[PDB]
Amino acid sequence: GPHMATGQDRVVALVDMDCFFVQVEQRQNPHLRNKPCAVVQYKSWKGGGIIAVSYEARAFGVTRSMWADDAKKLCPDLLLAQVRESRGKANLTKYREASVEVMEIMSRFAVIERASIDEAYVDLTSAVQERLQKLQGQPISADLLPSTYIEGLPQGPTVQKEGMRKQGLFQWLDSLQIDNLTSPDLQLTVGAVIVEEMRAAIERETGFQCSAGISHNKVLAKLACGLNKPNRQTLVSHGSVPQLFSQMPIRKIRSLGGKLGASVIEILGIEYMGELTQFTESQLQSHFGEKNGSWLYAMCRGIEHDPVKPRQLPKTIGCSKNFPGKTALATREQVQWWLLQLAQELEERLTKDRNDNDRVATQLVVSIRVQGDKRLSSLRRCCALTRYDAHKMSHDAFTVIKNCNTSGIQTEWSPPLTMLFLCATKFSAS
DNA sequence: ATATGACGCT
DNA sequence: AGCGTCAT
Ligand SMILES: Nc1nc2c(ncn2[C@H]2C[C@H](O)[C@@H](COP(=O)(O)NP(=O)(O)OP(=O)(O)O)O2)c(=O)[nH]1
Ligand SMILES: [Mg+2]
Ligand SMILES: [Mg+2]
Repeated sequence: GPHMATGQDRVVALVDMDCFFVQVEQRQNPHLRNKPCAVVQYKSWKGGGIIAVSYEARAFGVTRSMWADDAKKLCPDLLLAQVRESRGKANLTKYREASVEVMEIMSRFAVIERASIDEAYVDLTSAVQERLQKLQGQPISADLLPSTYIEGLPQGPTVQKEGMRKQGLFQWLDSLQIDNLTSPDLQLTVGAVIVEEMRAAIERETGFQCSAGISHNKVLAKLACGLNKPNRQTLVSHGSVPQLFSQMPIRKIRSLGGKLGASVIEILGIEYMGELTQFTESQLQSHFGEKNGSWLYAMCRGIEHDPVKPRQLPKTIGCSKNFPGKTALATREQVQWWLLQLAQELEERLTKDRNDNDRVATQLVVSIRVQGDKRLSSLRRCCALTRYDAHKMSHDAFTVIKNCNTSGIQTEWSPPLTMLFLCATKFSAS
């Protein structure tokens, strides 16, 4: 009752760019705008693999991971942009730089946690508090929320999408209690107003559109964001959670899309997030461990406490290439040469990072995958990163992995390598 | 033949 | 330290 925490203490948003790599390419090449478009890596094998898809192209059934040749069967007029290739590998610099454009704008509004190349969490609790004082108990006009959906509304006693959106927003705003500066629903609403402003700034200053979720924690904000993509934002209130979760597959919640979510489903014999409320915290901990059990118990009630970490920069800087099928590296010369290529890209990115961000990496992690191994990494080894020198880094990387070669012959490498991955880590201020 | 980032477990 | 998980 009076002592039961409701997880309504924060206002958290998740902003995620719409078909991000596609928009980067469309901004650069106007011919690609408002068309079925995708971004692909490489070209020779089946036209290249698709990693981003415009919403026009999604309507034809084009998806991530599809070969471009196959996508063209679904969508004959599909337009394609190719990721830059440098030193024989994909070079994502253009998208990293576009990412920085967007992150720097978001950082004007609040503390952000960079969560991927195209999304950040925003802790809006403080910004909301101050905007509420500036408000002076003034009601919030629907005009301040022109792209916002209120999840779960409208309800009770129109046939077009925008009509529905407005009806729900009207019901929400009509019920809002603006006299109470501590109403979590009011706080979320003000959060949504700020996120409209943030999203307008991003679009004005970069040309890129994005979607957002506004809720009380990161998991609900992320879930909310996806509900009305593209170019819209969604408010998920604490009160919306029971109905929302009552038919929400467990795998849709962040961190439950993998083996843990599958075991929840299998062990408990349930399908939906809301069904978790029926178990005690101890029961959940008995099946999934102390940490996961506590997290699940709280999360199925809409409660989560993971903070928005003050971190706009990546923690590691890495370079990797897969060598699939018959391209697997099978000679020592092959292995040293590709380590050199990776290390040259890494050197350029590290030197740039040191100039921009006043820090230096101090450890180099070398990861490989061997043919026949379905794991991401077959083996990781580390060494000291003392110099931003590509020849030294590649030589050192070879030194720490050369043991893995089970070949009796000098020139040969076995088992053949299906991935090389260099990652610079353990940054120190510089 | 579906680049590379954060983080947990031991 | 090195491996496993989840993710975009
Ligand atoms: N090299 C590479 N890039 C990838 C991969 N997966 C995603 N990207 C790149 C490509 C993505 O454009 C970008 C952002 O990932 P999302 O936010 O999950 N998808 P998007 O923004 O495209 O569409 P929307 O959010 O509207 O659903 O990350 C991959 O597996 N490999
Ligand atoms: Mg996106
Ligand atoms: Mg994303």
